[PDB]
This record gives sequence, C-alpha cells and structure tokens, in this order.
Amino acid sequence: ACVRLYGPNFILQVYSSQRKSWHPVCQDDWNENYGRAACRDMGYKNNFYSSQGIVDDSTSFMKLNTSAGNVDIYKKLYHSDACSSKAVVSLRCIACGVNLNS
Amino acid sequence: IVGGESALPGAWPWQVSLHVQNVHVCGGSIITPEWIVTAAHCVEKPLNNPWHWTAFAGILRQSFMFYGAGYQVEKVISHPNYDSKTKNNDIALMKLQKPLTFNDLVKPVCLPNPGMMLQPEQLCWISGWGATEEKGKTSEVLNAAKVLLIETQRCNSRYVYDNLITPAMICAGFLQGNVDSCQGDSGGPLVTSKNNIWWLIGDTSWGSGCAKAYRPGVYGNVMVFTDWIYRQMRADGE
Ligand SMILES: *[C@@H]1O[C@H](CO[C@@H]2O[C@@H](C)[C@@H](O)[C@@H](O)[C@@H]2O)[C@@H](O[C@@H]2O[C@H](CO)[C@@H](O[C@@H]3O[C@H](CO)[C@@H](O)[C@H](O)[C@H]3NC(C)=O)[C@H](O)[C@H]2NC(C)=O)[C@H](O)[C@H]1NC(C)=O
Ligand SMILES: *C(=O)c1ccc(NC(=N)N)cc1
Ligand SMILES: [Ca+2]
Repeated sequence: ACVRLYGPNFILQVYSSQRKSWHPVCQDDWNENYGRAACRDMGYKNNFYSSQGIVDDSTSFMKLNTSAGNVDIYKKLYHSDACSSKAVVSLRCIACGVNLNS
Repeated sequence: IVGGESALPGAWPWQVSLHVQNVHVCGGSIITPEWIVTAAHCVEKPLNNPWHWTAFAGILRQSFMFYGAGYQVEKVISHPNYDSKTKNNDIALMKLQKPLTFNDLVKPVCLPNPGMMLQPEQLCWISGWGATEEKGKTSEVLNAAKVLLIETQRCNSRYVYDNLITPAMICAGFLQGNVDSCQGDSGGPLVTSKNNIWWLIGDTSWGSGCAKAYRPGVYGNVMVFTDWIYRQMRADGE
C-alpha cells in the first residue's frame, strides 16, 4: 500500500509504480466505513473525522471493487479511467488544526 | 523564543512542554491524544528511555506545571536516519501512557500532506518556552513569534549555512536576526495556516546561536517524515 492524503483538501491517493504516478480514489461506492479502514491503514487507530466526495482539481482513478472479498481496502482498488460519481475521496482521520482564532 | 510575545490561552493548543527531572527540556506537538512529535536530539542518550519524560499540555506557565500532574511518556522512537553530528533527520515521536483529554486548550495540529504548495516565504509561527535571548534561561511563559520560511537556496548560501541544509530540513526566521527559536524551543512546532487549518510544517531543530543575523532557525521538514510517522503509529501494539 503506497497511499497518501494530498494537498490541503486531503485527497486520498494511491501510487502506481508502473505509471510512476499518483491517482485519486473515485467516490464510487465509497463510504465512511471505507474511510475508517483507510485511516486505520495510515496508523490513526480509532481516530476518524470525515470522508466526503469532492471535485478533483490527474485523469486516471482508483475504483473500489465492490465484488472483492474481505481484503485490505487497498487490495480492493483497481485502475479505472472513469469515475461515474465525478468526485474523489477527501479523507480526514482526526479533528486537527483548529485554535483560538479558527 | 527570541523577539516573540506571550502566547494566549488556546492559541497553540498542540504545544507541550517536555520535562525531565522536574524541569522543562524540550517542546513537542500533539498529533493524536497519545502521540507527540519532537526532535531526536532531545532524546539522545542518556535521555532515550521514556521513563525520564513527562508532558505538560494546556498550560502556559512553567510554574503551573506541578510535579506529578504531567503525562508520563511510555515510548520514545527516534528517526532511524537521525545523525547527531549534522542533526539530519531530527525527528522523534513520544507516545503517552494515558491519552490526553482534548478541550479548548489542548488539541492536535494536523500533519502536513504532500502538495501543500506553500509559498517560498510562507508565513509561519513558532512557539515554546525557550530562552528569550542567547544563553538565557528557560522562559516561565510560553512565547510565540511569526517567522517566514527562508528558501533553501538562500539558507545554503556561503554567508548563511553553506550547504548544511538538507532536504529533511527547512529554514525559517529572518536573515537580519532578532526573531528566532532558541535553546528550550527545540522539538516544538513550526506551524502555518492554509485552508483554515493549522499544519505542522517543522519541528524546531538547530541553528548557530539564537536570533543572530545570517544564522536563522533550522527545522525538521515534517512533510518528509509523515509516512514514517504513520508507519510508527500503525506498528504500535501490532
Ligand atoms: C474484484 O475482485 C474479484 C474477486 O477476486 C478476489 O479478490 C480480489 C481482491 C483479489 O484478491 C483476487 O485475487 C481474488 O480472487 C475479482 O475476481 C477475480 O479475478 C481474478 C483475476 O484477477 C480471478 O483469478 C483467476 O482465478 C482462476 C480460478 O482458479 C485461476 O485459474 C486464474 O489463474 C485466475 N485468472 C487469471 C486472470 O489468471 C478470480 O477467479 C476472480 N475471482 C472471482 C470470485 O471471480 C475481480 O476481477 C475484481 N474486479 C475487478 C474489476 O478487477
Ligand atoms: C533548539 O533548542 C534550538 C533550535 C535552534 C536554535 N538556534 C536558532 N534558531 N538560531 C537554538 C536551539
Ligand atoms: Ca539509556
């Protein structure tokens, strides 16, 4: 699993060694429970804050395979040129980054 | 902090004071109820073992950090590539035995994501209980100051740090001096606001003297360590 949250809007991305490129995750079939699994893979234990679809500011996407078994969430993604939902996953694992003036 | 101002309650709610033998030694930054980012230099032997360390959160004044009310540190993890000679890869994690209670005065800073697209001279803040003058004593009060990032090419120039600034380091402050981190602030945060979120850009690491001209602060480049942090947090208990 080579994964990242990208940018100030927390775009979830997966690396392709073949393409030497990072790809966002299509919001297709995604939900907060997948959000929680991704957060656990990033070491956040029982922290979770939000998972929502956003417009992507990349062509190629990672798409969730709903017909996969109980495997790790990143083994459930595959390469797709198309995202039917036209949105990508924005994932926040913890409420952070607020202070007196926020 | 040299040339800063007293912090307000809840301005820097991720800032902790890290004590050994009942006194402040280093700063750190809260990233989860149990995890703190600090500097590897702080935890060199003979202070590598967690038993030495307690963390104080949500408290501005050292005299209100009472013996026995700190959070005991359970685990210390120094970056595998830390080099004490050069201070390269100067980052460590501390895990608390008991999780902190977040409130208006205690809360986490966000780890920086790849692709932050910061400005070359992004406006940042540093905070801590360091000396307020070179060779000074620990500050009783938490201070903070605005600093700008200094482009690595400038910081590595012959008249500044002459090729000592690696990709795991970032410079911040002012080349005229006067506003800077100092002894006691190390391990603590360098933060910036972007998209209405405060991000941990750096951890206070080293510099020649404090607040001297052409001798700005050098910070661990937390962006480059985030994946290591994730992996340590994930490994813990597993
Ligand atoms: C979504 O997942 C389906 C279920 O596959 C399982 O879970 C995924 C996550 C992965 O671990 C798979 O290895 C695992 O089986 C995918 O359907 C499977 O597709 C594979 C081909 O990639 C297929 O493997 C063949 O199995 C036969 C039977 O023994 C074997 O003889 C062949 O050598 C394999 N074929 C090839 C290409 O050599 C497997 O049988 C499929 N499993 C099922 C239950 O049908 C599905 O492809 C995937 N969806 C997408 C869009 O990729
Ligand atoms: C850590 O305690 C520390 C970091 C940096 C300095 N020097 C400067 N910022 N110049 C001193 C001490
Ligand atoms: Ca020891």
